[PDB]
Amino acid sequence: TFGGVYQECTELSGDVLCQNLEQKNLLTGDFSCPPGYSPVHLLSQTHEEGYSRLECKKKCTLKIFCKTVCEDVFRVAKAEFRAYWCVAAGQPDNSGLLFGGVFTDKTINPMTNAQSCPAGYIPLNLFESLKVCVSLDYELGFKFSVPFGGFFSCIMGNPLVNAPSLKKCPGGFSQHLAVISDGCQVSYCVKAGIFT
Repeated sequence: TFGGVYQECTELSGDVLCQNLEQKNLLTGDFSCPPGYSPVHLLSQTHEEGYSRLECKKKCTLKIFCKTVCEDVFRVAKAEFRAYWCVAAGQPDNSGLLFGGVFTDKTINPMTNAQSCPAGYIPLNLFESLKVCVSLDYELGFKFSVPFGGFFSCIMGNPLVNAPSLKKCPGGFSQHLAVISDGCQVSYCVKAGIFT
């Protein structure tokens, strides 16, 4: 079962960037997993954004000679985001989240053949631009849902494959690339054959 995703954020350059990066877990209201689920660290990265401002300053040589020089000063704003997903550490079986596919600002969600979530699904923000479609209404949301077999990234394996984590999809699941974040692959597992 799939327990949701979350993404923490930390400001390392005294700025304001986390507003877009952090994402709380639906089921807990916090950056944590529900009871019976364990966090699986997908990725840790530093998001950088260039901010250039022009500044003029008065410089005086000996106090009698006043000269105003105008330089634009370039600065970089940095914040670290840490993206995790929640996996069933044990086994309440009637819990978790339904999976309705993922997409980015540049890719499409094959479930809808558009950059959107299925009807009645919530997009959860992950990384810089990834969206994970999730529903909690089983009887209404199940119609648009596909079985989910886990995530794995270039730095963390998929704990659902059956010791360390292996970057593979389990059983009858196939791997599909979710996003490339700063040169690191992040893919997900769904049922084999569903996508065409």
